[PDB]
Amino acid sequence: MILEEKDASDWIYRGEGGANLVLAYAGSSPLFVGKVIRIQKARRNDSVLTSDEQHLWRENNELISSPNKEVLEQRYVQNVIIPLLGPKHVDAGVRVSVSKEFLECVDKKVTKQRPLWRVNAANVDTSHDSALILNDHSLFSGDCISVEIKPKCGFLPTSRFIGKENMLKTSVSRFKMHQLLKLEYIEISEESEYDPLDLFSGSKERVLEAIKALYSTPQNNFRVFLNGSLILGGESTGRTSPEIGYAFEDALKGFIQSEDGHRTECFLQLVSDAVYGSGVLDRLLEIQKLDKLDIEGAIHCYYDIINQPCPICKEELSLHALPLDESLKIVKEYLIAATAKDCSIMISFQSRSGDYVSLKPTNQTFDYKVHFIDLSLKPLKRMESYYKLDKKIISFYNRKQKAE
Ligand SMILES: O=P(O)(O)O[C@@H]1[C@@H](OP(=O)(O)O)[C@H](OP(=O)(O)O)[C@H](O)[C@H](OP(=O)(O)O)[C@H]1OP(=O)(O)O
Ligand SMILES: [Zn+2]
Repeated sequence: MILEEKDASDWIYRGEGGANLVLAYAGSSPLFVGKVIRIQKARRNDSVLTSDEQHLWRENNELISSPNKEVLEQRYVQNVIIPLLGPKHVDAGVRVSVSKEFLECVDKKVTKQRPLWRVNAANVDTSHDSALILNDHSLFSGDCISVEIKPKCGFLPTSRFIGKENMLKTSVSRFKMHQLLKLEYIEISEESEYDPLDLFSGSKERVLEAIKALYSTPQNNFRVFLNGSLILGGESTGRTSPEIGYAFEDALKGFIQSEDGHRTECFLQLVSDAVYGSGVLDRLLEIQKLDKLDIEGAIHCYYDIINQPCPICKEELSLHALPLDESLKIVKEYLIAATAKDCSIMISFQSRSGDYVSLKPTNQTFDYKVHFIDLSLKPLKRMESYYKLDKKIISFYNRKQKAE
C-alpha cells in the first residue's frame, strides 16, 4: 500500500523517456512479479492542470478532477486513448503510493545507470506521493523475446496552411528533417536509416525495409529484450557494429532455430510479419492523422483558445473565424495526435489463439501480443513550443538544400 525505503532494492533500472523513469521488478512479491514501475521526473527546465488546460479537457471531467499527475495519466489513457485504440492493445496502469524516501532512494540507486545528459536534464520528482504500476510486456502473459519500436509520425502533411517557403514539409517526413537538426546539435552520431513512411506504408516489403533499418541504426526507436534484459539498442544508441551484431546473434540462439549467423535475418522477418500481420500500425496512424491541419494551422487556433492576439499572423482570416467550440476540438485533437506520434509499440514473442507468425525457413510458429506503451498527455503550453521547433526544423532543412 505504501512502497518504503526497503522496497527500493527490489526494483531495477529498465530505461526512461522524457517524462518517466521505468524500473522492473526483481523481487518475489506476487503483487509485483511481471510488473514495471513508471515514475515521473522533475524537469529542471520546468496544480495538476493549468486553467487553460482545464477549459480544454472540460468534456472529460474525471480528468480535470485528478488529485495528482499519476491519476491524470491513468485517466487520460483510460478515458481518451482506450476508446480510440481499443482495450486489447492498451493498458492503463494502476496507482500505488510511494514514500519520499523510496523515491529519493530509487533515484540514487539508478544514477550510475542513467545517461549523464538525462541526469543533467531531470531527476525523479521526490515530491510525488504516487506512482504507476503496469504489466511488463517483455514478459508474455518459456523464453520470451520482445521488441520495442518507437515509430514516430508516419504521414505527410497536406494542409492549406503551410507557408510558401515551407513546402518541403510536403515531400519529406518530419523524422527525416529532425535527423538533420539533431546531428547539427550533436544529439546523434549519424543520421538514422529509418523512414516511418515505410513502416506505416501498408506495403509488406517496405515494412521489412523499415525493420532492417531500425536494426541498423536503432537510436531511440528500436529495442530488443530477452526475458526482460536488454539485448539490442540503448537514450539514443549508435549504429549497429559487427561487435553489437554478433552479441545479438549469439543472444538469439535457442529461440530462433536457424544456423549460426542466419538467426538475425529470421528474427527481423519475424518482427516484420508481426507488425504487418497485426495491422496495429494502421490504427495508430488514424490517431496521428488527428493533426488535420499541421502545427502551422493549429497554432492559430491555440492563440484563440488562450484568448491572446495571434503573433503568427502579422500586421488566415479563416481559422480565426471558426467558433471557439471548433477551435478547442482542433487543438484537443492536435494534442491527442501528439500522444500517438510519440508513443512506442511492444511486440512480445513466445514459441507456439489466432495470433501467430510462421517462420518459412525454420518451420517454427511464434505467438505474439502487441501493446501500446509510453502514452503521455501533452501539456497545452507546448503548442507554442511545437511551432517554434517545427520552424527551426524546416528553416534548417531549407538551408541545407539552399546549399545545393
Ligand atoms: O517532439 P519530438 O517529436 O522530437 O518528440 C519528443 C521526443 O524526441 P524524439 O524526437 O522522439 O527524440 C522526446 O524523446 P527524447 O527526449 O528524445 O527521448 C520525448 O519523448 C518528448 O516527449 P515528452 O517530453 O517525453 O512528453 C517528445 O516531445 P513531444 O513532441 O512528444 O512533446
Ligand atoms: Zn493567426
